[PDB]
Amino acid sequence: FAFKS
Amino acid sequence: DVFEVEKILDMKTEGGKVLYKVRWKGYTSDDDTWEPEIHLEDCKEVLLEFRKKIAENK
Repeated sequence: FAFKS
Repeated sequence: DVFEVEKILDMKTEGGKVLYKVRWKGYTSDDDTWEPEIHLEDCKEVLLEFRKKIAENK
């Protein structure tokens, strides 16, 4: 899981 | 603001920092983004999969 920017 | 990652597609530097191109699970190439390393601390599995594919085509 990752943050989306 | 957190989403599941399908795979890492490529890497690049920009202004002295590393970014990784992310294929998001359940999305297409139209939704790919470039993400800094900071955002991928939970993605160690898929990053080493990526870095292994780079090493092998070499």
